[PDB]
Amino acid sequence: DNPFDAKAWRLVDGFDDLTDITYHRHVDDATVRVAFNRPEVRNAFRPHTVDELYRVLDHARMSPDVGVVLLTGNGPSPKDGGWAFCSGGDQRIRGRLHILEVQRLIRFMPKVVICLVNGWAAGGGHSLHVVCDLTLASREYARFKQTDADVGSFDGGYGSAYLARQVGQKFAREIFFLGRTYTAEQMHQMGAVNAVAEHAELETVGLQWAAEINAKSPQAQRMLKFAFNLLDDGL
Amino acid sequence: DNPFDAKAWRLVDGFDDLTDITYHRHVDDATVRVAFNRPEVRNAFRPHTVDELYRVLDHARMSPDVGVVLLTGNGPSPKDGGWAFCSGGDQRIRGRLHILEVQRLIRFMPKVVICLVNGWAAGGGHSLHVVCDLTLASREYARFKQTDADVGSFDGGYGSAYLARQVGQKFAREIFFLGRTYTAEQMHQMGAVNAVAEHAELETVGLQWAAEINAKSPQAQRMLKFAFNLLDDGL
Amino acid sequence: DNPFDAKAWRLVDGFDDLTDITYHRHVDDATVRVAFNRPEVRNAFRPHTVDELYRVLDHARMSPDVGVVLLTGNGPSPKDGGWAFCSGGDQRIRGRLHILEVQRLIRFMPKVVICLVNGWAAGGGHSLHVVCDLTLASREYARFKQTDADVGSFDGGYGSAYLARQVGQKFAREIFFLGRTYTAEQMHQMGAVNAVAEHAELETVGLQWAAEINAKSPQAQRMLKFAFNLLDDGL
Amino acid sequence: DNPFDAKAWRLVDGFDDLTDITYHRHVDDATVRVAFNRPEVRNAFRPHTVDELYRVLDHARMSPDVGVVLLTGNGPSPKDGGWAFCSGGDGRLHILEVQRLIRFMPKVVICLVNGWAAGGGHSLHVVCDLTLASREYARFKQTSAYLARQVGQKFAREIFFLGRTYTAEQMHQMGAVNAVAEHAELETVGLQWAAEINAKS
Amino acid sequence: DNPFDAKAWRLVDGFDDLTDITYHRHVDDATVRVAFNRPEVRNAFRPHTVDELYRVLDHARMSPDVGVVLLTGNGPSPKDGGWAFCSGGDGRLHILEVQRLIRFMPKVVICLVNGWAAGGGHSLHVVCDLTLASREYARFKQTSAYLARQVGQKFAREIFFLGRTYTAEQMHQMGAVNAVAEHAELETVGLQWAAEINAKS
Amino acid sequence: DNPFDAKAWRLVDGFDDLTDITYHRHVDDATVRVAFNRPEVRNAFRPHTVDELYRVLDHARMSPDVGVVLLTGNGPSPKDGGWAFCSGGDGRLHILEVQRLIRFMPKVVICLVNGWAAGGGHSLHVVCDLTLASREYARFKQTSAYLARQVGQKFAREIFFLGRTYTAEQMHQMGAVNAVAEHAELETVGLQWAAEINAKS
Repeated sequence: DNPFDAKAWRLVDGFDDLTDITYHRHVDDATVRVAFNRPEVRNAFRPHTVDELYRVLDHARMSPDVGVVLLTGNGPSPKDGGWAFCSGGDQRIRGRLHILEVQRLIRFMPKVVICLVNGWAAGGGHSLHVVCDLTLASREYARFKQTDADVGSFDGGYGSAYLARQVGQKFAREIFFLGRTYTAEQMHQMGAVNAVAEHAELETVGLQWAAEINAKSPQAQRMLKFAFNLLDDGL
Repeated sequence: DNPFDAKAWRLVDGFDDLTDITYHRHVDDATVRVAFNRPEVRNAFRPHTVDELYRVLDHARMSPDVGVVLLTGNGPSPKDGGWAFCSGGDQRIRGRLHILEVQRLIRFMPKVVICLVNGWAAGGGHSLHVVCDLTLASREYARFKQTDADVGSFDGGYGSAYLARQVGQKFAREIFFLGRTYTAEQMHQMGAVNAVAEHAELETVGLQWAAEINAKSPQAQRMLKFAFNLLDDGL
Repeated sequence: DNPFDAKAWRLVDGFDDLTDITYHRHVDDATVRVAFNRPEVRNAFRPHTVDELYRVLDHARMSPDVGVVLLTGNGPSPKDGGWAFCSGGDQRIRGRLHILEVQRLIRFMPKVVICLVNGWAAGGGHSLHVVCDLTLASREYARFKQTDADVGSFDGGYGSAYLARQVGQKFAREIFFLGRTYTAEQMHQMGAVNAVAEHAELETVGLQWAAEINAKSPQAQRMLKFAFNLLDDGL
Repeated sequence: DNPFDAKAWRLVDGFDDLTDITYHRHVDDATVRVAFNRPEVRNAFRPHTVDELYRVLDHARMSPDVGVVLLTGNGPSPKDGGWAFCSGGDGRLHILEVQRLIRFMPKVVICLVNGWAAGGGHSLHVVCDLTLASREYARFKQTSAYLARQVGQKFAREIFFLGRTYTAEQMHQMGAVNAVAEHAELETVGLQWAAEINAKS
Repeated sequence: DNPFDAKAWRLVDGFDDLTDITYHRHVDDATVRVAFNRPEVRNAFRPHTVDELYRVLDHARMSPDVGVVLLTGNGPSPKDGGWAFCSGGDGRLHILEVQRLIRFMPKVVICLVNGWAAGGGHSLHVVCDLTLASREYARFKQTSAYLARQVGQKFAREIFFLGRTYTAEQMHQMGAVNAVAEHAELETVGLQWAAEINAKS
Repeated sequence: DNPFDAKAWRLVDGFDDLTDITYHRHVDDATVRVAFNRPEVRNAFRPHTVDELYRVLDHARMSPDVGVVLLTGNGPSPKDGGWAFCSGGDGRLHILEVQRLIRFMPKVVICLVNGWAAGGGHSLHVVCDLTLASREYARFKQTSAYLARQVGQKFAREIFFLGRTYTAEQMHQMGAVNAVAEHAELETVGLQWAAEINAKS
């Protein structure tokens, strides 16, 4: 039932030193798979993780033959069989190396990034999903929770404006102010999740979406992402 | 079946002269209840009502030990058993003291305001719900209707931009241009109502939402409200 | 089962030379019907079509006794019985007279334009629906597809910002990046379609919506459209 | 030295009942003059003033043969000889509804700041399409969003946070005032600007 | 006195079929020159001009070794000796698509306003990243949103509503023109600005 | 000639452990002074500096009796005698979180640019409510959105794309600097501005 179809992927050269992240290129498609690789700790990021994540995504950005990024989490946990996309950072922080660098990179890179939420997406992991261009989520195991325990500042979690421009001001304020946990279906209804997929099919669906994106003119796709980010179609 | 659990509340000191509004503080929680108190006239506001409403909300804003405001309407009408949050102002006006003052106050006060729509929310009452941070609505009796009969000017009802940033441009234009009546469920689907609650449970649910809000860092909550209002996370 | 109730309409004077568009005024209501009239080619527009469409809408804009525009497509195709609102322009263009002129006119004219999507709305036809104030869609036959094959430039289809302000950033990016086909119900759920109607009743419903709009103060309606376009209620 | 040229203006039919505002139509031009008429209290508006102002602006907005509205204040003060456009607040309409009408109406509204523009009076000037200001007597004082869209965020925050008084020239340099005119010529220039607008119409 | 230095530019391979636009690559620099080439009609664009302009701008956008686009107009007019950047409209592409490409492309586009910039020509200048303008001959005339984001709402409304003609210096003071240059040196300065951009690249 | 008047300031209780930042409360006024204290490295911030800066700004934000924050840099450099506000980046907090706090806090933050403001140091100045700058020594260099909301898009793109160095006067004319002050008087003026703000409070 694992979403990851290993035989469909190959390691990207030049990243032999990765420990916290996996980075693969599809055997056929102009699509890469970037994944948190710490299932034993629910794919939480430490500063080292963020550094790897940034370098990997930056490489994907600069790779001429890569059109689409699939961003996900490896699993399950060997300990409890649990599934996580990313549980966020240090949940006791108040008592690249910073996730804001990665969120900025995802937002502005001229390529489409699809988040495949295979499990828990909490704290910094939640905001990571939010900033991706598209999100596909595991019907069975995706869980969405906006929390700021991994935020060093006292002024709230990140990406509130992005979320509000997806689900509207009322839902976005609810998600941030209460920090409740939501299912894939609930988030889909609110407008933060594009589609819900069967868990075992999550990456298969992700690959299909990527193929449809890659089949179109790359110039149109990058210009559209720019326009969407600008909130102005330039016309 | 009344949403109001009297024994759970106490009058806030210093408002003995209130006639059109009730103002209570929870016996335990950092939560206040502010309610229209004219059920016999469907909780319509007259200029005096607006003055009281403003002073009460302003006091809540300045109260260090108040985190959350629940804004609602008392009921039912003794005359027809009807339920109203607020039916708006003078529906023949064209043939704080002004509701825009209150809407501004709600929007900008650094505390979360939850509208509990227990019945009709029409005209100025509709826009009042719209400007609140969150809205919970009575499944059985909430009714939403955007109308401008209580507006002195000829240039439309208030808060169109706020609504559009909740339900999107198409739905917001429909709500304003046609002025149809909608149920709690319909408004929830469109994105202007956070959750639908059983009528008798409306304030119980409201208190639960307030508690979850109050359990978090107050600094994060006020900074987030500011960011949401700004349409910019400041990052 | 045809949505068009001919006896309810009369030709607007001064347009005897129209070939690609029909232009009628209701026998009783301050409502006009503007329709693509090339069902045999799925209501695709050629430059001549755009010129006619512009002149007709511009006339509607300047007509003191016209409140509301219903924009639709005539059908069905005699060839395959298919239904189209508008299939867009020249799908091999890359190997007012321009549709952007019409989209601008619709967006800014101080009257409410309701798109009645009676069938395929693709390419430029899709963006035409998007820019209308309201959209009602045929349950059975409406189909929505954002594609740019009829776009002369390499930088993407039009109206991305408008769509994002209706369905949110996630759904809008999906609609543009993948260019999938959606039903009336799907688009209604996402927030780009106001209501779904039975095919045979589409114009009947359209006329009802127009009547409700026309029953209100015209000054309020035009001032509200301006505010909605501005993203600012001016208060 | 008074900006108002009586010979150039005629009262608008049906407004003889106005007490706080004056409303004239130019003898020849497609231009109207709408002015605060409480110079004895620095042209502060009471609720009645707001209602009259809305009524008049709405009528101008509805006038097919009018292209430009000159919004100003009458003076000087019979109390202390001071000059005021509008000193702000001193009731069916809210002043914000007046601002909304000014901003959204399909006419050009030119604010002629003939003196103090303070508080709500300052806000009124800001929302007008264009502003012309008396070199000698215009005084601007905010006692924010829209202002920032004219002078930039740094200057707008300065104006709001320090609450200093600024001259016509100072506001012109910052970008909130289109042009500075000699006091006596303020309405003459306003009419000239209106004439150019109506010619391009 | 002509801004164009023939010795500094080479034609771009594959564009010998251009009739309304010229397209050069600098002899040494990562900079191209794209110019309206209808000086006989004040560099107004017909539908064919728009198509050529899009084609050329797209090619520049696709050029890995080019960092800066100088957008200008050739002159003077062989008809009346006047100078024009672009006088606006005189057909598969819309001019708005040209504006979108100018705004979104990962190259810096510097408009060199060498004369009249009117109507659609004015809009084209506005959407460019930077504008340098001929002191002697630049003339700006709008015959709004984006302009307001450069000069503020008051000035933008003035430019649109009165439709006056403005000089390089006037537009520089308002914030729509980065710098004013002597006519003969306009392209030299443009190249110098481009050089600084490419050095920071 | 040093802007800092030791007699006017007192250390804030509980911050004796600061190494990269200084934090003073004015002897009489509801004003604090927060300053980069790495003049030996042009007041560049390391991760530790960001953490200290956030801690201090948060404390100021929490201070009921403080209305204004003066944000500046100590100098001159004991290494080369240069003057720096902040030269940018040289770790639980991100500098963006510092910018968010500066922008959102219910206090007025006045940046006193006493020297180089480059890279992240330039961005810090931009997000402050107000900026006062040393005539002699302020130097602005971006090595964009928010800046454009102060100087307009054309000038903001110039600042970003060419990466030139600008003086206090130049940035004042463009709208990113509220006022220029003599170096020795920079903090005196800052205190005077703060005094006006606190008086209007």
